[PDB]
Amino acid sequence: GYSDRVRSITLGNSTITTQECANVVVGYGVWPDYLKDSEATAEDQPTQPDVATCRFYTLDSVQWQKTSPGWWWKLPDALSNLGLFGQNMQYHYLGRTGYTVHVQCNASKFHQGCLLVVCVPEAEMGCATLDNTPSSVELLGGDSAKEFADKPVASGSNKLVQRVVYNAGMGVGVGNLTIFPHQWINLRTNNSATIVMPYTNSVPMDNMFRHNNVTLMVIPFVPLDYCPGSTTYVPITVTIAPMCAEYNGLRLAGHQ
Amino acid sequence: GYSDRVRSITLGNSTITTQECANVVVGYGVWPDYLKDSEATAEDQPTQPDVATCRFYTLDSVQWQKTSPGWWWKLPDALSNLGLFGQNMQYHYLGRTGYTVHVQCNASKFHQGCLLVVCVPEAEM
Amino acid sequence: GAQVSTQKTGIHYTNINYYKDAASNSANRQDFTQDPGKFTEPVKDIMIKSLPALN
Amino acid sequence: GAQVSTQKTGIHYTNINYYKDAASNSANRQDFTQDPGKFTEPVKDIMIKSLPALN
Amino acid sequence: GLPTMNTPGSCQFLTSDDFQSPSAMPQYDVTPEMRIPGEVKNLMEIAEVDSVVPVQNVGEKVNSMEAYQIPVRSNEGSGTQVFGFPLQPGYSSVFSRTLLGEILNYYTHWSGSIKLTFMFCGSAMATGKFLLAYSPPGAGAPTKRVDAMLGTHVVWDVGLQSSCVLCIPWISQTHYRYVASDEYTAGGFITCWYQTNIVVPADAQSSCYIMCFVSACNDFSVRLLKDTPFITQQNFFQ
Amino acid sequence: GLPTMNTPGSCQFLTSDDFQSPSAMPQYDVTPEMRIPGEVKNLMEIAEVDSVVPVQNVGEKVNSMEAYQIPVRSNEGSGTQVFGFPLQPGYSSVFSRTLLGEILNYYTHWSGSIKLTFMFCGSAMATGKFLLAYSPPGAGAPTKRVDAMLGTHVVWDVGLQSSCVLCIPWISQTHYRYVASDEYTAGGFITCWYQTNIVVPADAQSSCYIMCFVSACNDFSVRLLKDTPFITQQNFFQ
Amino acid sequence: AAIGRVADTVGTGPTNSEAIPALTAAETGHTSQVVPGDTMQTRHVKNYHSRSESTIENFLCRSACVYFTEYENSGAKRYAEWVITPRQAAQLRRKLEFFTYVRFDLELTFVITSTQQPSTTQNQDAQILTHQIMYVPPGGPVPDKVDSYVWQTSTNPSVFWTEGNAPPRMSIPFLSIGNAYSNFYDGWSEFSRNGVYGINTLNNMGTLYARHVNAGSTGPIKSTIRIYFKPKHVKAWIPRPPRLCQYEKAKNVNFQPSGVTTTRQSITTMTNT
Amino acid sequence: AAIGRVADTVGTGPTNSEAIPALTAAETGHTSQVVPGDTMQTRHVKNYHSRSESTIENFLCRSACVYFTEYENSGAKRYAEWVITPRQAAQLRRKLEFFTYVRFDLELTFVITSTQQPSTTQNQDAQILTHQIMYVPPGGPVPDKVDSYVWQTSTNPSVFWTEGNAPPRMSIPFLSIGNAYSNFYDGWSEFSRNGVYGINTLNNMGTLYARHVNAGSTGPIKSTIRIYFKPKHVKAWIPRPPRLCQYEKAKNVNFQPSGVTTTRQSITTMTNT
Ligand SMILES: CCCCCCCCCCCCCCCC(=O)O
Ligand SMILES: CCCCCCCCCCCCCCCC(=O)O
Repeated sequence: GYSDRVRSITLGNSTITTQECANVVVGYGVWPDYLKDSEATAEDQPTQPDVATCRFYTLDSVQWQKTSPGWWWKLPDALSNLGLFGQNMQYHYLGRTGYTVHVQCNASKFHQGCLLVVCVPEAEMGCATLDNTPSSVELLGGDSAKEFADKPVASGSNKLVQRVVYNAGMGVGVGNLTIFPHQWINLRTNNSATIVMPYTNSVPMDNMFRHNNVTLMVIPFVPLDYCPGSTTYVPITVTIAPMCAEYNGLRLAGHQ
Repeated sequence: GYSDRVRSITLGNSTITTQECANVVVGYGVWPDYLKDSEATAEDQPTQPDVATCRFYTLDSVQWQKTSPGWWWKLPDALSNLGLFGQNMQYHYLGRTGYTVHVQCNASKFHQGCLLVVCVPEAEM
Repeated sequence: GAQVSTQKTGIHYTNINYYKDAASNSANRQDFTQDPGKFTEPVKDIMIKSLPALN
Repeated sequence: GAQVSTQKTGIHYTNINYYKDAASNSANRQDFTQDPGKFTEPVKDIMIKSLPALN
Repeated sequence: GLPTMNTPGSCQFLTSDDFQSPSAMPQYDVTPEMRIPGEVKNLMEIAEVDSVVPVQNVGEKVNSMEAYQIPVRSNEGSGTQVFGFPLQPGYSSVFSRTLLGEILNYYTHWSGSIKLTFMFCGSAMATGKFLLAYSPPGAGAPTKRVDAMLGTHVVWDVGLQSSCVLCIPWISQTHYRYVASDEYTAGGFITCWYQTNIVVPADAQSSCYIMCFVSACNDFSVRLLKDTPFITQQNFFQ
Repeated sequence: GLPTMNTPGSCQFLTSDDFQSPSAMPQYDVTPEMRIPGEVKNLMEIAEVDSVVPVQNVGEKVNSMEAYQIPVRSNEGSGTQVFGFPLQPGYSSVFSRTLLGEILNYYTHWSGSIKLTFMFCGSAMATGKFLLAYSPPGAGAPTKRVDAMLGTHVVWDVGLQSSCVLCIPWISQTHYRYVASDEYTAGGFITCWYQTNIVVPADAQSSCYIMCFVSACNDFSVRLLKDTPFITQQNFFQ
Repeated sequence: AAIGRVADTVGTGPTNSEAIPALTAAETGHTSQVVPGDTMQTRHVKNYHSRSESTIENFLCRSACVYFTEYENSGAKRYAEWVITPRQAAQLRRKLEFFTYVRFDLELTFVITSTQQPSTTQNQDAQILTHQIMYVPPGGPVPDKVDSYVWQTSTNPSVFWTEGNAPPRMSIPFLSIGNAYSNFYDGWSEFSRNGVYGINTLNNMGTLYARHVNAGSTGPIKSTIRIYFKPKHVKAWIPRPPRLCQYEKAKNVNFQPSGVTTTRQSITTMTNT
Repeated sequence: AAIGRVADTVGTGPTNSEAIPALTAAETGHTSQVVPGDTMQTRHVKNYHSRSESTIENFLCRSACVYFTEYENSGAKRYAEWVITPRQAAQLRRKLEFFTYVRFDLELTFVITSTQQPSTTQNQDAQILTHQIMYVPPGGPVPDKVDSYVWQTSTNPSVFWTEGNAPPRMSIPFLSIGNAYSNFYDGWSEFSRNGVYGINTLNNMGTLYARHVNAGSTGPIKSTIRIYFKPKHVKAWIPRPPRLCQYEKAKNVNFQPSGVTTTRQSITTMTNT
């Protein structure tokens, strides 16, 4: 009596369950862990809130419509206003984390579709107008998804994002996003997607506002579809849990 | 070369110095320490911010005038808006702490006066 | 003190570093390590080929 | 008779002096000695950090 | 002065040479290394990772997610072809821009088996069996199911296990094949057929999609490093 | 004639090269060495020595001893800022011409904690406590005492021990910082405040001065040797 | 096998069990490990093919011209200057961008060539040209004229070359301020999320300056300096999709939306059309 | 640690004793030895940073152009002459003057370049130029003309170079008459405290002379000779404040009073203004 379809994850005062998941993808094989003394530079005693910061934060849901192109969330950012994890970002110059990203989305034996849940590290995005760079307000959606576009975005001295889905706003083949830790929610067999991401970056720690080392993207390759009778509102919810969060350089708050 | 007049206290990213203190009074002889497992009830994993919360927070100064009667501060409260110590109070139902209270006030060999710094537990008014 | 490695084939060669900085050394063209697992197969629960991926 | 030292890194290199005068040798870029005391701390009576400088 | 004698090649500058050269930063202390997740040692590590193939190049679809969709639906017959592309991991537009293909395009020769994983994205209630086949060159691409099954094939039955693999065994007269196009180096034809048509119940969509992933096997290798045709410019970017 | 083959770089002249070269004075007998006090082995030996910082750049004062004076006096309140400069040992005019700064300006990268020693030059009868603080970047420079004490700080109490140290711990996201200016490499803000205003008796000057010394800690280092911007010329001096 | 050899093909025979190598579930995020023998009878093959030319090192280790400008004998532009960057050339840049973070030493090679400019000067008799390339790390004095004191290079590193000789060359250590060069940076330079955005907020590799040391002839001459990069001792992390859309700007990833691939008739056409 | 490594950061915790690392007394002349852990809880940090590039040797060991003159094919100045000195260039001079006394060997490098002068000579056909640099130690016969017997150099050391070849180079021993080169000399040359004053009373390094060996062409040519110094095997004593005021004269420390630093608004301005 054991099925890999079932699973349960506990982190802090929060637990998640699935009865129809795939496996669980673990980063680049690496499992999150605090910073070793032989790999640090910040000389001050770090802070490890632990249970207070490394828990499951459930973001705003999103509707998957027969035509939705996709969504995305910058990671250090998507939680910058949730609980003490956010409070620690505001109060500290330096931060370091990994996350257990859990994307939920149930349908029924009668619906169909296939999402691609992926964690893209260092997802720098392009601009609609080749002479500028997207603005913060256009890139960051903090706890509320950012939508990809079904077709190109016009130029014209604006600071918009080239949200064309098949280009992942990075100017690359969207179908090659698999070289990144990922899973596929194929309503037919799947029902949720879990990915544990280890801290990634070219430095031991970084400022959590000024930089977004990972970007979560959900992108349907096979559009939702059902039949008259089957329910029409199929939401997609994202829950993310920080792991081994450390903060250095304490000072006055504010994300200025 | 040693004088009990001099002293220095470090807690987190903050240090304090004095060159004219008395001794240092330690609570009821007890020194602060986390809650032991045989003395707890709250079953959840507590949070110990440590350096982020156990640091020196300097409040608003106050003027000592020839007629000032005195001042007072409720403790869990006086810091409820300072840094992450406050943020943790707001986000949690339960909290537990001890404090190193340091009251500063220099004058000169020519002034005079005598303050009474005291920590009154459970000061219902 | 020179070193002596193997050339590429289907024999050896001698090398003596002449500079005080490792940056000056020739390329490391013979590191044939390989670890696909990090990318192909980063699953937490080992998946046995002959078995069903779900049950 | 050559010599063999260590290069700078985060391997060795061989050297053979070819001239009769030491002046002709390459620089001595690896002398990592250090003695701040001569400058910082040239006091006659040792000052113990944790102590008061005057009493 | 040790009697010496320069030989041809002297003073030249080969782009792929390999010599020692003085550091411009004598004794510079490099920043200590750090453990960064996912290091890469060989490009083949990447070429072994599946990436979604755009089987549906057809017209304007290349500018939408549809390029990655393989149309499957209930018919009034079986034997119907579902798709068909050649085995030109490097040249064919179907593969050329894949993870595997991108890499191949930086080399001149390739060798090894290839894996085509097919995921059925229909609905839980949808069923059916397909015939994934690989026909080595020599004759033409099979035009009927009855002619494709005469070659290397896998009869995939859709069920709880969503995906199914068609391992394209490296059959070839030479050890390596050209990444570029060449008939000597012909690789054969990969085709799919309906074994037993899609069969859904009422209230369940009868038109579905099948995704196709591609990746290299453990016997795959690439030779003769070259530049990609896929990237160009007219002037240094500003 | 030993077959040889010159490689790129041959015959060039790198300013930082390191080769052997024939002496123009064959067998010249150098003057015997002699024990000379205070030898120097590394520039960091110097960068560890305190030098007086000119916190008061303000206007014309740069042309007088006043540049090295920090004004402190009895007020009718506390919380008053006393000074505030950034952590740019290399760029900021406050440090740039210091012993530490001069050295930094011959390099491109720096790393390590820094010591700011503050000597109270008031009168024996003058008293008071100050709040020396260092706020890492990320937010703005603290504008009120109540916001500076939220960061790394030292409450200095003036007394028999004239000086007091504010050790600025090397907090940073990278191992090294640029000596030149760059916001990525931002270092934070160093500010001072009145903890408990100056309090002198009668017949004792109520306006005083505080000197500030700066020096490197034992974990300080510098990389990438470059030329100083601080020295220039138009023609060879005669 | 042989350190870099490839897997040998294991001979297989007829099967009829409940072992399902061929059936899997891509949703897991796991790539199948199937091999020929799993879905068809195979023979045994001792494979000697090596993956030697696919090592990160062999892939990025070839000199690549990343940029080039010119400066003239006389006139307006008598000296050249270039803010160091690998993103102005598309060839090398697309390879490096195959990975998120990278670390390597660099072999620098310079190809310096001169060409006589058309003029009306009588009896021109050029002397051999001697050039000077000089590197100025961020924060150092810059030359404002071909005879500025800055070309003293008491500390700045610089090469002096003379036409005719082999291309000047020199090694450069891994110069990052961090633990690895970053190829992408989804962040800003300001904590307010203002200022610069993207890779260019990290680029502070200083500037390169070239010039002649002598004018040579009375006539006018123009010199071109080609800068080549060659990564050595490479270490790369987190591979990413190869660049699809052509490059647009040098200081950001801005692109012009492109199709996923070239097209063809129908999903049945065995031809590239 | 590693010979040149830097101190590691010792992890520290809360304190409350009468130990006063932070309180000291600068009057002593002693620099505080405080470290992060002394005034704040620190973590432990294994620091691998090296101070390799700060050694006196690495700091002064880079070729530096200290001077350069020219001499022509024909005409008035057919040969050059230079009283040897490191104080005509400001770059290297400011570094050497970082220390009171210094001792080192010297690597000499010469960059010799020629340029055709504008004239009205028909059919010019220059032959390859060959130069001759010659050193004349204090007391030796000096050349009065490009064809003086002095260029025989039976004993004087001199190099012969030909355009096209690598820069001529040679090593020079520590030539001081004393136990170390003096960078400063607060004294006179006369016991009456008259005559010369300052560093120049010690400079007696002789003179350098350059010239062509052949005229080459019928046309006029001008040649520039750049002299580079590179201290090797350095030993330095008694560091001093770095030069603040620009250099004025080459034979003394004369300066034009300068401000201590650049200015800024107020002692509260976090900006360089
Ligand atoms: C004459 C000395 C020349 C020295 C040449 C120095 C060139 C520096 C090269 C830096 C390399 C590639 C780095 C990209 C930087 C970034 O985006 O972070
Ligand atoms: C062709 C032979 C050339 C020999 C070059 C000799 C140059 C002598 C260099 C003396 C070095 C620096 C000394 C400063 C002298 C002083 O002020 O005491």
